[PDB]
Amino acid sequence: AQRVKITTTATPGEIELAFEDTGTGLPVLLVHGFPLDRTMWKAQREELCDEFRVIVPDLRGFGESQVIPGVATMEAMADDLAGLCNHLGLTGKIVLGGLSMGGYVAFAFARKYRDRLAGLILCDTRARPDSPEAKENRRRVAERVRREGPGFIAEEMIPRLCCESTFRNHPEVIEKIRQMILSAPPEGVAAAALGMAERPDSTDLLPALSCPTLVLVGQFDAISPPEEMEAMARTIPQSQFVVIPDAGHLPPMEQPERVTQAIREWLRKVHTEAGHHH
Ligand SMILES: [Cl-]
Ligand SMILES: [Cl-]
Repeated sequence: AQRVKITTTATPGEIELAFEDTGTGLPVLLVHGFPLDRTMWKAQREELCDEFRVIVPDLRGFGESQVIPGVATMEAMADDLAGLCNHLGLTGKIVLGGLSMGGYVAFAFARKYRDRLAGLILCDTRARPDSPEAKENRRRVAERVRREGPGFIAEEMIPRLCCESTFRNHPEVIEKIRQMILSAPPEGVAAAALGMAERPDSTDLLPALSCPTLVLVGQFDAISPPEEMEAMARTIPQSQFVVIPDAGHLPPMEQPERVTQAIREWLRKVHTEAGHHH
């Protein structure tokens, strides 16, 4: 892995990001969910790097990246991604993928950096903003995690993050996810919770998208259910919708091979070298 100070248009202007960068050629950036880290995309990074250059950062406040206290807006996280791509000399187009909060970041990136997208991968996410109660629950989480740490978040979220088959067949996956949550920096968790609460409604952004989009959801996702994600996909032009069987909210971890294959086959169609040159 790498750790670099990048220049970002968001406050505070410079931030240290930890990231993986594996493979050569056409760039695919994968953005983790809340309150996880870059390791949730490990299988896809390790497999897709035979064909693509896969960049997987820890977002501000997560994993090994710098923690910026206050509010970490989705826009700021997108600005950081643009700054990372700038640092790396990836100033043309990328494919940007995100899961859950990472999807929110992807929408913020599409708003501001549309000409930098060859494609979007939206996993287990939604375009609507938080409802008022959901916003308040963000704030409650933020205020508590600063003091108590994320154990209470793991307790609440783990049963909702993965399907029954994952608990049975892959207890090691459950434990990896649990350790991601338990290790998440408290002030980073708080800042991102507050940022999610104030994110805009991206519903109307979707019909205005101008790149191919893959929408992926676990069959048993309890947080962003497949029915809702299918409806979201029907608002996005040039979309492909895939349900991953026997996965909940975290298909990349729960059904890694199925996710890798879905992404690989779509990338082959959408993210070509001639498209990069011209
Ligand atoms: Cl957003
Ligand atoms: Cl909500």
